[PDB]
Amino acid sequence: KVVSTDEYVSRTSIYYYAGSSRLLAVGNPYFSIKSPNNNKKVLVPKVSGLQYRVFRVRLPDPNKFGFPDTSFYNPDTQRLVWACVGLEIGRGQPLGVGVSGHPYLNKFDDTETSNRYPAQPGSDNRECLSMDYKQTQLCLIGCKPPTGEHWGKGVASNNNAAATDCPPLELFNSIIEDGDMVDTGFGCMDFGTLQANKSDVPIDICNSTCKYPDYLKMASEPYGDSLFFFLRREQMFVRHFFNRAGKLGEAVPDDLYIKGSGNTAVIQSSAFFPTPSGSIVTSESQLFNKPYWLQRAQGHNNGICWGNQLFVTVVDTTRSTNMTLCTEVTKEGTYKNDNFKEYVRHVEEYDLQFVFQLCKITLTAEIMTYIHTMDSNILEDWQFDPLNKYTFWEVNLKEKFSADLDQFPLGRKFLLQSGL
Amino acid sequence: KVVSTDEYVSRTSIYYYAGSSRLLAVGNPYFSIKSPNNNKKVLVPKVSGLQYRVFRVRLPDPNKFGFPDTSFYNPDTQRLVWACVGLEIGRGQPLGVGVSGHPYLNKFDDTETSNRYPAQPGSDNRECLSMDYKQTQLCLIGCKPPTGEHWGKGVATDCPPLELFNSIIEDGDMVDTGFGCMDFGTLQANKSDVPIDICNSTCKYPDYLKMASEPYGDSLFFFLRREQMFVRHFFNRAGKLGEAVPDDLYIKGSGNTAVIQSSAFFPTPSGSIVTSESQLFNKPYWLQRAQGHNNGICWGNQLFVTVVDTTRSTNMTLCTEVTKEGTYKNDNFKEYVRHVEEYDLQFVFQLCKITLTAEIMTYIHTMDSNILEDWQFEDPLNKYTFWEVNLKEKFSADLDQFPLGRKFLLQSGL
Amino acid sequence: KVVSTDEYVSRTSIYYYAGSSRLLAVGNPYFSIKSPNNNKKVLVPKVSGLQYRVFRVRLPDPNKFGFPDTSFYNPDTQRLVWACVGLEIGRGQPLGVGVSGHPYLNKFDDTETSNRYPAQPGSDNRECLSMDYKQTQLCLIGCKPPTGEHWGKGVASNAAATDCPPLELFNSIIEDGDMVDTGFGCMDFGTLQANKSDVPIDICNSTCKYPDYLKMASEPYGDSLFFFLRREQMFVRHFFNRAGKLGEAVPDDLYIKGSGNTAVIQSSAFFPTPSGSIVTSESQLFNKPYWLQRAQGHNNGICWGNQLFVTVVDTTRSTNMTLCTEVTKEGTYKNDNFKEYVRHVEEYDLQFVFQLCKITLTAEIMTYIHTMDSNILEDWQFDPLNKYTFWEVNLKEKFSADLDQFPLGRKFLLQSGL
Amino acid sequence: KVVSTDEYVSRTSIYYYAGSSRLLAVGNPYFSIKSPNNNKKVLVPKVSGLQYRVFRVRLPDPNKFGFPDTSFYNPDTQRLVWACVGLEIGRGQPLGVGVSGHPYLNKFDDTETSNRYPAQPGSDNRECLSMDYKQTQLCLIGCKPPTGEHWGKGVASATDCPPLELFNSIIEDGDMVDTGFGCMDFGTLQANKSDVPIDICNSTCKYPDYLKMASEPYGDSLFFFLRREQMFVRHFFNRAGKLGEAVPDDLYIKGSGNTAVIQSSAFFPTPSGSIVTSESQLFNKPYWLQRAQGHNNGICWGNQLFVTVVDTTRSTNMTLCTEVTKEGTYKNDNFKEYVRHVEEYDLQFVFQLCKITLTAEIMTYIHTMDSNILEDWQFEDPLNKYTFWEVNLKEKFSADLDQFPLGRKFLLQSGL
Ligand SMILES: [Mg+2]
Ligand SMILES: [Mg+2]
Ligand SMILES: [Mg+2]
Ligand SMILES: [Mg+2]
Ligand SMILES: [Mg+2]
Ligand SMILES: [Mg+2]
Ligand SMILES: [Mg+2]
Ligand SMILES: [Mg+2]
Ligand SMILES: [Mg+2]
Ligand SMILES: [Mg+2]
Ligand SMILES: [Mg+2]
Ligand SMILES: [Mg+2]
Ligand SMILES: [Mg+2]
Ligand SMILES: [Mg+2]
Ligand SMILES: [Mg+2]
Ligand SMILES: [Mg+2]
Ligand SMILES: [Mg+2]
Ligand SMILES: [Mg+2]
Ligand SMILES: [Mg+2]
Ligand SMILES: [Mg+2]
Ligand SMILES: [Mg+2]
Ligand SMILES: [Mg+2]
Ligand SMILES: [Mg+2]
Ligand SMILES: [Mg+2]
Repeated sequence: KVVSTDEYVSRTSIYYYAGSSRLLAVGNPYFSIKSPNNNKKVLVPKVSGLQYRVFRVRLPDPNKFGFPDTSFYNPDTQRLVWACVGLEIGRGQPLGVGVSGHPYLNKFDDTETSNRYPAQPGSDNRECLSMDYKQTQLCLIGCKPPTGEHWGKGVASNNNAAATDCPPLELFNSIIEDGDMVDTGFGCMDFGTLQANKSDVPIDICNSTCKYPDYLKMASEPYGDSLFFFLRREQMFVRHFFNRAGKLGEAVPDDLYIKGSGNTAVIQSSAFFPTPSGSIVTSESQLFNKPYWLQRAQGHNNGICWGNQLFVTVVDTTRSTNMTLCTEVTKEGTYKNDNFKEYVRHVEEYDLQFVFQLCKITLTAEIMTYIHTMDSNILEDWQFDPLNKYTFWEVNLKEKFSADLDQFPLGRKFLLQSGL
Repeated sequence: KVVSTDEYVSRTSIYYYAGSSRLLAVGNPYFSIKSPNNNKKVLVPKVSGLQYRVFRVRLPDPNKFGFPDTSFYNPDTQRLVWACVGLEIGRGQPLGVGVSGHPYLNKFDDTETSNRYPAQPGSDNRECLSMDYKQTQLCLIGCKPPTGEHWGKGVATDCPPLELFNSIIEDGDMVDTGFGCMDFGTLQANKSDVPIDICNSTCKYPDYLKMASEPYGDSLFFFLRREQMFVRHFFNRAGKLGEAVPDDLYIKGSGNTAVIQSSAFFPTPSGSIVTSESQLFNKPYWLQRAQGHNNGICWGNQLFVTVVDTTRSTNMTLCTEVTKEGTYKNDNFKEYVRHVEEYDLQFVFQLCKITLTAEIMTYIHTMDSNILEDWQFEDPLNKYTFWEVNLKEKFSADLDQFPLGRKFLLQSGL
Repeated sequence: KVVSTDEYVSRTSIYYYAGSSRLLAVGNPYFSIKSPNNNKKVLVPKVSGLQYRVFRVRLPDPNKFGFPDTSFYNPDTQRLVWACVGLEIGRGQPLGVGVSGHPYLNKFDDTETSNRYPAQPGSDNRECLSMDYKQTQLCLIGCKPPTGEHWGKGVASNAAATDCPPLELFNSIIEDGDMVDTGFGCMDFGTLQANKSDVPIDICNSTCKYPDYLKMASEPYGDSLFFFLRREQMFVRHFFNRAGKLGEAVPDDLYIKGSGNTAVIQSSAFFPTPSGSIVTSESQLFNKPYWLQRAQGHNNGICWGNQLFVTVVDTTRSTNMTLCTEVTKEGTYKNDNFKEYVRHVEEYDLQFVFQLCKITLTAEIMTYIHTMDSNILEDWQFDPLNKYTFWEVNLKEKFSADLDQFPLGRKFLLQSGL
Repeated sequence: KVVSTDEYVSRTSIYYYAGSSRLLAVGNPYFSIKSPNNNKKVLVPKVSGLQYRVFRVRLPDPNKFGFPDTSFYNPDTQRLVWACVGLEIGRGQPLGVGVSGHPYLNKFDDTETSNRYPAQPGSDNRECLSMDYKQTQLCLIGCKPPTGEHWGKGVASATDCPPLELFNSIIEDGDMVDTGFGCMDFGTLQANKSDVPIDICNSTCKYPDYLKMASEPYGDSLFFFLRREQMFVRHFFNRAGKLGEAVPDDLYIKGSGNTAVIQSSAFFPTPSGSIVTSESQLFNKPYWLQRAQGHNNGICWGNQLFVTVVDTTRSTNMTLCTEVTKEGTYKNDNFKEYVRHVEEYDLQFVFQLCKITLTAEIMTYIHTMDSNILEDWQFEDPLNKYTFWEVNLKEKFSADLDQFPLGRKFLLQSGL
């Protein structure tokens, strides 16, 4: 049924470079700040190293592009499309690690070395704690937005009496949007719905959904439009061991321990949870600021940018430093806490660089039938929308294409790579 | 006496792809929840990153498969069998690490830096502690279920006699965690010396030496393994010391130091860091030349894929609000723990034919009398627990339509 | 339209070696000691392993240089320029790690494991703490000084919800003595942290700069980066929070309010301390030759204006030495009888191999060079950098044609087969 | 003078496989439990991951072996000997790390961050502490038992410090490897029995004398060896007891008042071997003994072979607990705690048959090298006083190499 694009897409010797120039995002890493009463107007966006960046790269329609000489194809019988053959994800700002926390984290005891009986809980024993998250680098490239997976609240059958009030778990797929949170060491789950107390994870995810890329689904899709290519590097270890306050929903069964007495009469909560740590960041392990040459994709789509668009998805927690800002409210000769206000800001700097190869397609009755079943919108647009409900970082390159490759960094690299 | 399958199994140019699609397991990482109607029925299974996953992969009988053209062999004199030539173990979910513990762990003192005399008094000094286990990745492939080794109570100091037991590793068996491959249920009577997810369980380690040395090599067509741990903390045990330190190894104390402290030490392990670069999975294995004599031949039209992967052992915190109120109160919330595992098994099989001469029939009959009987020329494994993966209806000849199929075609130049 | 220097710069077989000999800097790692009342009289300079070292390397003008035989070009139509083809940044002193701190660091609570309610009272809870910074090695070489990036206060200008300072990304020339980022970011701490206590004293009144690699790599002519190497690393050693008012409160949808003991919310103004971790010989970028054969940009090592800029950060020798003087000698130890000092030193040895080049100044090439930099033709007869601070390295009298008499020269001859 | 065995040992195309099958040791990692009846009889042996395992592998005498066809040599002028050309040290049990300790360790103060004045020990300040030792993997192969080095007390001969002497000895099965406290006779050099954990405090820890074994003329001790050691300092303590050598006065300014009584500078660290990983394993893989660095290229003179192993990467000690009295609530006195350690080995060999023509020149050469070779050939045993793990392969030699794991690996690797 499905065939490689190499069998019906003809490559030309025409190459073009396109660069986004510097892209900047500046905001609060823990939450967005709204303007009242407009609870829907964002004054300060949420900008965090733990966010997916999903760039929707717009390319100029090659069939309406002003080429100096169009004698390389026949518009009566052929249509043009761009193919991505080179990519470099520029990253500015120094390497660094940010931290996240909760002024009311649901941590009760430290359970690593000393947690003797008896335990005297109360009604509110939450603590103001912070941590450094799991480290993640990844880059996804395709002509279709990426698919994520996360656990959310499912539906339980009301037939039989519930042996547990644990919420039912369902694995959801969804498009990863720009700004979505990556998993941080506590799983890819909807914390807003599955953690009702709002205190079991830090505030930058406690009311969010953390998504993980569904690599298995995207790799098995027939046409392979999601993953032309990808890199990923994750790492974490357990930094600390705590337990939760609150009622233990599922009691330890009686065959797993001998009951205590006296000091040990009242069993402590075995609702354990670890804190993650991403450990060290290093230049040597960087995935970015280096060229990717998309020569042969594992899927059937070998870098063909159908619809004259492209999707670059990035996670990079190796520059997650959060800057401390401090203003002086009242100037005095001696230090007073109440004379200053503390703020936290995070920034992200990208510079997307591309090398595109012009391709032509001879529209025979057989190829037209193939492309129609693959995606009818391809032929319609060639003259031979539903993604607007999602949020992407728009990168318009319609006016950025240049045939002079050697005038740009990645272009020079491609010419040396290809022998041109 | 034993010969390579290459000498009597003839290979064809017929290849088939088969995949299980997404396989999900969801449950409680520490213990199963039983039905209120029948305490022997499991309602929420025990699902842990420290379990063996033993998939029993069922293949369609090629001698009864609906091939469009059968002119490539003669059923009057030959029989067919699949050979596994490629495998990829897909693993979903993010990398991560879970923890396990015990509300009444038998830890007495911390013996790392400061543990002066006299020793604390007590009849129950257990503590509520947790830890992160030794890290293990492994994959085993064969047409016979894997054999594990573990220590149990043997046959008869009052120390229990130790016996090394071999057994089939079943789906859901626990891997060793840093405290050894032993039957903790029978060898630790107090139920408090290891966390609750293994204190009433048996931890098994693969008996690689036994499996590699078997004549026909049905157990290990191929395997990979990566273990790691270090000692995170140093504790000692409460309870009477069964074997006192001999008098020639110390000068006796006196007064405050007269009552010797327990030298029943035990460490807590740690698996350290998990990293993408160390992953054994999500990559193709090409089973070209097995070290044993069975070069990937799936006798009985079945295949066993055994996996341990603790690098995705995250345990999710879930919390329900029993009573909604404007200020926080612990009694208004219930805390739960759940763990998930996501697999996607992908295979490439090669059709093979065997000419059943008097010499080959004799050889095979001695190897496994069931083979010829099932060929027309009660299953002893049904008492064991595996995760059956039924690929009877999943075989396809269009390799290039699937990820592993495309990798195989490039690898082999086809 | 920019073209490679290979297309209009002709290479000769003339090579010269030049070395700076030993370069030493000695001072206080945390601050300069100025004259009691005089501002521009520095008694002890600030010298730290966290400083950029930016060497402005002066070369002899080849058009005025006394070659033993000048019969290799035509002054009527050609001019000469040096090309850098070999470099080794010599580093003395042992590998080591220094620490920096603040006697009044704005650390309130340790938020790693135990930080229960209620919050401690007080108007000044600052503490005397130190830390070891993010580790950085880097070397940049070009004929133009490097460009840095850092965050500073932007236009005042979005005020009803927050009074946070406006942020703007500023580009500037990195000067000798500028501070590299340390784990708290590349920002102007002097203006953006008004309490002067949120970072150690060696950066709290300074601007930390990070090289703007992206800008320097995309400049049309490529004069900034003939070649560069970089190696950064850090992890989070500790977790603290800040004292002072929280400027942007946590939205109410991210938590359930406390009560009684937990009624007054603690500060979520968290901040980590960095650690550069281990330094090792095998990770060194220095004390090894770099052969500048083919640059990534269009300037393939051409030292226009007869100068060269070598920029270095090297925190792997950041040991700060303890010095103690005895004011009064007595038979028993008394703290008041001694004075404690801290000193840091840096030892460099810059080594170069240069290749003489000639340019035939045709009408086409003259037009190209004039558009590139009009000073080139004017200086040939065919300074806006003085407002900046650099470590001046004068090699005008250091050029030698006897390459095999010097370490890097022998390495060059062996490398090229000459 | 000394020449390679390649010059006078003729190689045949006859190969044989032999394996020990599973070898198991089970015991107490800290001490043996002696005769519950009488006499030096061990009921529970000392079995530790920090012990040397020295296997004395006995081969069948090829000059008396039942070869199906003996026309390949002439016993009137030739004798046969085995040469080792392949080995694999099988290791069972999971990777892991054990700990060792002392209920009365001579640790006084923690000297890492806070150790203020004044500080004087009482009469008994010992503590119940444990630690994880330096990590060591090593394997040595030869036809002669390995030589170890260790420090002991020298001759009696401004200080009362015991004289030190470097001793050489044969490493015996069960000997302790160095653990991070050095290769010394702790039994004689630490008279208080509390300065190191109980599993070495009355033992001698030996280190292989690589330099002595590599320089021996004939090279019988080390056909081949691998080693991997590692440790860091986990904690810093000092000792109680009188400091034998006071710090000289020129190295400090005296204290006064509460600092007038100087604290002991008898420091000592605790080691840690750090992480164990599969990727660092030396075992469970074949060694092809193709070209030895010494002159003996794998010739098993006397029809025996010595395989020495240290492997602390499976040093897990198992906890066992018996219930003396069953009750509905937990009580410490109702249970007894035990510690057990196990070791699992599977030694696999490929041997190549060799013949030696006994010319006048070779007989003289072999007689000077070792006269017993010719005597046993007919052309007591001083090693019986030592303790080795005996591995009898006399009945285990097989010519069907492809029926066994290492045989198949050897055939595939050699192109046979
Ligand atoms: Mg296109
Ligand atoms: Mg959801
Ligand atoms: Mg939500
Ligand atoms: Mg599992
Ligand atoms: Mg993955
Ligand atoms: Mg107890
Ligand atoms: Mg058992
Ligand atoms: Mg066994
Ligand atoms: Mg064997
Ligand atoms: Mg078989
Ligand atoms: Mg991994
Ligand atoms: Mg996970
Ligand atoms: Mg897992
Ligand atoms: Mg040096
Ligand atoms: Mg406090
Ligand atoms: Mg910029
Ligand atoms: Mg270094
Ligand atoms: Mg050098
Ligand atoms: Mg330095
Ligand atoms: Mg003095
Ligand atoms: Mg070695
Ligand atoms: Mg091994
Ligand atoms: Mg092996
Ligand atoms: Mg061991």
